[PDB]
Parts: sequence; C-alpha cells; structure tokens
Amino acid sequence: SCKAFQGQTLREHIEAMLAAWEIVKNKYIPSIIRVMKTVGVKFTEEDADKFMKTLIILHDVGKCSEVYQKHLSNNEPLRGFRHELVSAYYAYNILKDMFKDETIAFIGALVVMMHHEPILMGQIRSLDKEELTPEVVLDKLRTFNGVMEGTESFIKSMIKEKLGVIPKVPSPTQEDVLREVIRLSVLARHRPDSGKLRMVVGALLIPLVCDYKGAAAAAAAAAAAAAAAAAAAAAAA
Amino acid sequence: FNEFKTPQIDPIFDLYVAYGYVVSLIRGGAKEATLIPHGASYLIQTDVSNEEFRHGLVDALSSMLSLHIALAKLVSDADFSAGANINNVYWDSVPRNLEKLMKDLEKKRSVKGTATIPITLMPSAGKYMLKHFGVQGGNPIKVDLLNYALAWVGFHYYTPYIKYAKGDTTWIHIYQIAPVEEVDMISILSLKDLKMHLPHYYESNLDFLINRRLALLYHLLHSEALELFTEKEFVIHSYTLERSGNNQAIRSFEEEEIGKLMDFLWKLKRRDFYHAIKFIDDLLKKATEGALALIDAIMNERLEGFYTALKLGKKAGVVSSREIVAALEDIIC
Amino acid sequence: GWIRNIGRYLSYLVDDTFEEYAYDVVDGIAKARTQEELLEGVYKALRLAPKLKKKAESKGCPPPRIPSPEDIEALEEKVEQLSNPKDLRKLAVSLALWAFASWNNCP
Amino acid sequence: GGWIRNIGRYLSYLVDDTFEEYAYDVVDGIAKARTQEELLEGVYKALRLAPKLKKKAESKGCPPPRIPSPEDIEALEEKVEQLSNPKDLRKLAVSLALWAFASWNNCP
Amino acid sequence: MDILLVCLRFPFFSVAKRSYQVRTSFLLPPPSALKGALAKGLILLKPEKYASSSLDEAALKAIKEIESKLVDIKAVSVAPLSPLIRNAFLLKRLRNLESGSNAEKSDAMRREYTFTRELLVAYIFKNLTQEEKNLYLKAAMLIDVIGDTESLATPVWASFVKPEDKKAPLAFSAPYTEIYSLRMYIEKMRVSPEYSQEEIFYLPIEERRYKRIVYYARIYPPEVEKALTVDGEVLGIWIP
DNA sequence: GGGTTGGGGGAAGCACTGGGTC
DNA sequence: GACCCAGT
Ligand code: NI
Repeated sequence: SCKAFQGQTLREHIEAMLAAWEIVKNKYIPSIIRVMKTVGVKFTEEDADKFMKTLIILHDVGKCSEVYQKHLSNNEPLRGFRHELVSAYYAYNILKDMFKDETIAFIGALVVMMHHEPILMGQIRSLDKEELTPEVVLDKLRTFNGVMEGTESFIKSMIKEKLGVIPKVPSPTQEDVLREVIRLSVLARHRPDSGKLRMVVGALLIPLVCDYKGAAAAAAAAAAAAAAAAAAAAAAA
Repeated sequence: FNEFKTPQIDPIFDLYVAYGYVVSLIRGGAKEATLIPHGASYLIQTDVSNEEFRHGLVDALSSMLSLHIALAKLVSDADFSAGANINNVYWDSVPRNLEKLMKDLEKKRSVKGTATIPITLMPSAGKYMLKHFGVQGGNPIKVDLLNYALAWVGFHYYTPYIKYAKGDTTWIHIYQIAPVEEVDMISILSLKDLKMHLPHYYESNLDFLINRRLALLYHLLHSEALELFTEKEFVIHSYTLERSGNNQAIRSFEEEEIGKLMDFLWKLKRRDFYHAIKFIDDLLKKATEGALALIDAIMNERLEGFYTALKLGKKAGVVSSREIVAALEDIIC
Repeated sequence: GWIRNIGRYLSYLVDDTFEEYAYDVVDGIAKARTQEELLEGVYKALRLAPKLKKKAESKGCPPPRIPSPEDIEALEEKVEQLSNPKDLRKLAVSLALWAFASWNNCP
Repeated sequence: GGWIRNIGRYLSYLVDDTFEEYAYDVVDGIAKARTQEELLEGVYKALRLAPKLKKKAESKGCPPPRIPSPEDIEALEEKVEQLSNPKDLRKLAVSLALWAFASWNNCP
Repeated sequence: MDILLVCLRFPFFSVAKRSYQVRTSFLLPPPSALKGALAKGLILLKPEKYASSSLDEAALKAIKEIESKLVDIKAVSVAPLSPLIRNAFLLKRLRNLESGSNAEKSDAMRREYTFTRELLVAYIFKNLTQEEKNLYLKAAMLIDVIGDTESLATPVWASFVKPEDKKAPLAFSAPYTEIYSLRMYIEKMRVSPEYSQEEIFYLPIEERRYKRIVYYARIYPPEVEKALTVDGEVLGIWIP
C-alpha cells in the first residue's frame, strides 16, 4: 500500500488509468500498429492490447523507493530527484520474457521513461531553467540503496489480477540499474535511423499520458487537454 | 567470432579507421560486439559476417552523399568537405572518392584503387619525407580505398572539431577520445554525441575560440553527454590545422587526458545548472586571457588557477552564483 | 563546515550591489602561504563592516548580517597544526574562492 | 585558547553600534603592527575605555559589557615574551583583533 | 648465456617516427637507435679498425659487425620502470631539401617527444670471448647523446647477468611473431634500419588511472622462464 | 557618518617564407 | 616545379 500522490495511493491510481483507457483502446491501437510495424516486429491487435496494458501498468512504479515517500511526507523538496527512471530497468526485463525478443522490449524501456520529465542529451544554447540534466540526476541516483521488500512481491499483485502472464521481478542494488539505464539511452541516441526512434517513441508515449483525467486537475486548459477523450456519434437514440 | 583485421599505419590514423568500424556494424546489427584496445591497433572482436559490413558502409556513404549534395567541381560545407578540411584540393577530391564506392560497393565488388590521405585525418602526412638523404616528391603515404573510406565515416560522426576562421586565417582544432584499457558499445556510441556539426562561429564577439586548450572547454560546455568517465579511463588526443595567412601548417599538437576534465565538470554542474553555464560562458567571452588559468588548473589540480581566472573575469562581468562556489570546494574539500 | 556562514560576508565586497570594489584584501588572502598573512588578510575584509552596513541602508535592503563568532576560532585552531603549506593553501585558496559570489539580497 | 574569545568580546564593544563610540585607530594599530612593543601599547589603548563603556550600556538599556577576566591578562602577558621573532608574531597580533568584528549580542 | 644490462636515466626521448608536421615518437627507444648509438661509440674510441671514406659506409660496416656478433635479427630490448608520458614540443624543421624553394624555408613543426625517469637496456650475446668482453664493456658506457642532436642520455652502470631460469614475468620487449599466449600491445618498431625489415614487437605499456592521471603502467604479461634479477627488482627477458 | 562616481573606449597579432596536387 | 584555392 505505497502511496503515489499527496493524497492518492498507487492502487486506485492504476484503476484511474484503466478507467481512462477502456475507451482509448478503440482509437489508437489500429493507428499504433501501423506505425509500430516499422521496427520489424509484427503482431495483431490482441498482442498490442497486452503490450499497452503492460506499459500502462508500469509507468511510474519507481515512485516507491524510500525517496519519494521521505520527500512528499510533509514539505521536503525533491532536490531534483527523478522517480521514474529506475522504472525503466523494471520495464526492460519484463518485456524480455513475455515477448521473447528485444526489438519490442527496447521501445518499451524507452517509452516508460520518456514521460514526466525526459532527459536532455546535451546540446544546450546558454541556459536551462528546468532540471533536465543527467549530471544533476546522477547525484540523486547515487543514493539509491535498493528498494524495499514491500515492493518485492507487490509487483506480483497487479499483473496476475487482470491478465496473468508470468511472475518475474529484478533485484536493484546499485549497478544493474546503472548499466541498463545508460545502455538504453546510448542505444536510443545513436542508430542509423534518424527520426524513427523519436516519432515512434512519442507515438507510444501519447496514449500513456492520458493520466490527467485519472488524477486531479492542475491547469485551467483542461477542455483542450481532453479533445480525444470522446468519440464520434454512435446512433441517434 | 570474426576479428576483423586492422592495418597499423599511424597511431592517430589507425584510431580513426578502427574506431569508425562501429558506425557500419551498428547499421548492420552485430550484436555482442567489443573493441579490444592495443594502443594503436584497436582491434574489433565481433561474431558477425563480412557481408553486412559492406551493407553498413553503403548506408553510411549514402548519408555522407546526402549531406554533401545538400550544401554547396562542387564543394560543400560539411566536416568531410570543408569543415575540418584545410586544403582546397581535397574539397572535391575527397567526396569524389566517397561517391566512387557507389560504383563499387553496391554491386558487391572489392576495392581496386588507392588514394592519398590528407593531413586532416592523419597529421603525420605531408609532402617531404626523409628516407636516407634529402626529400622526395608528392605524398609517399598512399592509403587503399578500403581503409580510406573507413576513416571519414568515423571522423564525421564521432570525433568533434572546432573551426574559427576570422576571414583569411583559419584555426581548426580536432579532438578525439581513444580507449586505453577497455571499451564497449556503451562508450563508443556515447562519444558520438560530442560531435559539433557546422562549428563555424566567426564574427568577433566569439573570439574565445583562440587556442585549442580553450576551445576544448567551450566544445565540452554545451554537451552534457554521458559521465561514465568517473568509472572508466579514456585519453583525449588533439591536433590543430592552422591556416594563418593562407599558410596550411600544424603549430600545436599536445597530448592530454579527459578524465579529470570530465570529473571537474561533473562535480561543478551538480548543485545548479542554470547559472553554471552562464558563469563559464561569461568568463570565456569576457575574460579571454583569464580562462586559460582556469583550464590549466584542471589537468594538474592547481589551486591558484581556481582564483586567478575568477579575479581576472570579475572585473569585466560575472554573475558569480552561490551554488557553483560550493561545487568547486567539493573537488577541493 | 563553518564556510557557508563566512563566505557570504567575503562576497559583500565584490558584488555590484555594493560599489566599493576592494580586491586588495582578496588578493592578499588568496596569496597567503606561510603562517601570518592569512590571518592578516581576513582582518582587512572583516574590518569593512560599517561600509556594508551603511551601503545596504543607503538603498533600502536590510543591513547585511555579520558572521557569528561561534566558528571564527575554527581557523585559528586549524592553522596551528597545519603549519606546512601542503594543506594550508588547500583552505587559504578556498577562503578567497568563496569571496567571489553574488548573494543577491539587495533587490 | 579560551581567552581569545573573552578579549574579542571586549574589543567588540568599541566597533559595534548602539554605543556612539567608534575608535578604529587602536584596533587598526593592534593588528597591522610591526614590532612587539606597540602590540601591548595598542592593547592598553583599547582596554583603557573600560569604565566609560561599563556604565553607558545600562543607561541606554543594553546589558553591561563583560570585562575580560584578569586571568586572561596573565595569558596574554606570558604569551609574548618567549615569542620575539616577527615570523609568527603578526598572527597573534591579528588574532585578538579579528574578534572585534562579530555577531556578539551586545544590545538584545 | 650472458646479458649486458645498462641503465639510461634520460628525461626526454630523442627518436622521431616517419612523420611530417608532427613528429611522433616511440614510447620506448627503437633497437635501430640503440644500434647506432653503440656503433658510433666504437669509432671515436677504436679508430684503428673503423677506416672509412665517408659516414655512409662507416655506419654500414659497424651495423654489419653488430649483427654478426648478434644471436639473431632481434637487436636489443628495453625495460621501462617509470610512467612514460607523451610531451609536446614545437621545434624548427626547415624544408629546403628540394630542387627549388630558395635557401631559407623554415617553419615550426610540432616535434614532440616522450618523458621517462628510469629505463634499462639489455643487450644479448652468445657467450663472447674475454678479449672483446672488456672492449664491449667500455663501449656500453660513453653514450652521451641518443637519437637526434638536441637531447642527451646519461648511462648509469653496466654489468653482465645470467638468466638461470628465474621466476619473473616478462618485462623487456619481444617480437610478436610466434608469441601468442605470452591488454596486448604491439606497434611498428623498426628493429632494422635502412641506408639507401620491419618487424612487430610486443611493448610492455598499459594505461592505468588510479584517481587523477593515466600515464603508462605495467601490463605484467605471463611469466617467461628466462629472466634476470638486478637491484632487487627482477625483470623478465625474452630470449629466442 | 551621509550622498555622487566602479572604467572609460581604442587596441586584445600583421607579414612571413601554404602544403597538398599533378 | 609550377598549379591550386574561402562562405559574414
Ligand atoms: Ni505519472
């Protein structure tokens, strides 16, 4: 029962995304398959269903690492901490075993940490007001002394309750997360394909960020932020 | 396991040709590859077939020709055409070879010609060698097209360069990282991010590009690449191609190490990021002679260098942020 | 570290918001090496307290805070056994390094 | 060791405000001296203004200043005779004058 | 088997490889330079045998004699005991050896060298006789200048040592011809000079960084049955 | 102690022997 | 050994 927000826990947070997504599946999946097919792996809409479910179920699982809890307790600032990057190493191996390949596990491990605040891979002009910096987030990563035992079996508690594929969890201590979060970024940055590893990764990102209706609103432009939340007319009655 | 053989000619040229092998095998896959260092041989150990190597080269040269023809006997303004190229005779000769392989590699035919390597890829080249008595004519160093094409592909993408012309004169500084103990796909691909495409600064306000040891800091500042050097070991090799008064010659060639500079910037840009770049850019633009004292203090841990640069720069203009001062004492303590 | 609470006073004599611009003390403390000029240089910086007190009030911002004596003795007790220049410069240079900051407290 | 803070507290009452007394000449002469003889002269000039300040603070509402203990006089006397070389004389000449400017709560 | 070991504590290197603009240098002195330095010592010391019209054949006959008194093509090996560092020098190399380009044509070329603090040189023989043993012992010293005419080398001592099959890892250089089992480090070395062939030698150089600098540390290759001990520090020598 | 000014503008390497081709 | 070349 690890809480994910100030007053909202991760448990109801997951069902908030499912209750946002039961209708989004009939709009993007036929449109996401046709753009996914460029990478080489191909499957029907049924496999895409489970793929998008696996991505939505683990998107911010790194929020319980005895760091976010000790920061969002009363008033402690994050000090430029990134909560979800470690989730990437959780989203790398899980797709390795249930798809039995790598070409579709890599894109998942990227899209799972393209959200929230993506990492800026250099090439700055003269300034950066925000904290999109690998150098400052490595300092906050250095204090990651593993994860609590409460999340060791907790990962078995949401995958079996909806579909059920296979039980498997990794064991982060200091370095297995390191040489994976670095290798995924370095492989995604430099490949012969120039713009695919950007447009396709964003295309997979787009359905994952429907969380605004799931959580509490924070901006006045909510009307324009839910244009695709609805659909066309079904019938007259 | 194939273990593609790599000829040994020059410690710098062999670096470029062997280190440029990865840009082609990435295009062809080559999973589970490695690069065992040898100081100058730098041999690639990969369990992949030779057929996909040419499939990598054809894609790489397609990218090169797409870059070359886009900009503008035709002379472009790219790294392999006029960016790092100091000699005009190679402005059109080099691309002509690059497109020549389009008539050789597409239909699966081996190379038969042999071209002349310019000085930009390998500084030891020239016109006047010494064998027993006196000099000779032309360039005795003649490189086969196979090894010739494998150098530019690694030069354009991986090794960066800085160009500062100021009208008739021209200064070109070339930096490259050479592995010395071990290296993998995580590091060689990350080093590709350091490349500065079209580094034509000119004007007069951007004069801070004077001297190579000062231009390297400016190149590194705006590239917050991977900081793996805190656990790895790498060396920086740099050379200059001066063209003062249309006089193509090399006047600066020193060997340094990049690990301590990596650690310095990593320990500096940790408390804050918005003000660190502003501070260093201000000291570089205004305190032109003072930033030399800052850069020199990095490879020797000089205490007076950390103060002289600030003293000389504050007199003109310096923001002097608070969080960055605590970053220097993190290295000092 | 008894440094963050003393470097901001040293920064009071370099910032543009206080236009007096006395770098002689900073130069003296930066090049302090043997035993004595390190304690002599900091005297010149710590002496010019009135200056800052009047200058902050001359614009509107509150008067600057003078460093507390709860940690000044940390320099005297450290300079004694650290007689050699091996590690004495190691902190003498940091003392002058902390003098070049902004500390924007006078908008 | 221990007496430096006590003498610095006394020297603080000469440069602080809420006292209408500002005499930097003596505190300047104590620190940036050249010879051991003028050190004690400056100490005397600084210490002489004890009674004139021991009574005005309570009249102005401030707590009375704590006069340095006579035992510290023994230490400051017995520290200077055996140390005659000017190499490490300026450090002690400025050590006591450093504590003149601090955050002592003279007038809470 | 006798090995003549000498010590050369010369700071900066002298050899320059085949290069223009920049003058790249070996990390350890080439055997050809050592052959020349020893051969030139026999001429001014023993001029009653080295009679020549010019220097061209004077060097050739000395090199031929040195090769004749040698066991094989491998001339001589060296052992570094100090962290080598690649320095940077800017020298004047005039270019006026062509049929034209007036007389004064000189510009600056970066003729950079290498710095070391301690170095050993091990010459190898085939149990020579005594009457020339003293001559070669005296000729081993008096090596004041090596490579070019701008840097000086100072010998320290010279003595003979036996292998005796002592347990020690390889330390001196060895050709890379049949040695595969011995991180490996080979470059063009040019054991044999030319006067108008090119073998590859294994060089004991590896880069290791502790916290600040990388320099060139020791690779400690696998042990070789042949080795020699001196001043406590035993070093492994490769003998064919 | 109580206010006015913190650089000011100008300069911040020319010429000089270019090194490759063919 | 006489030819070649550049863009703010
Ligand atoms: Ni979220």
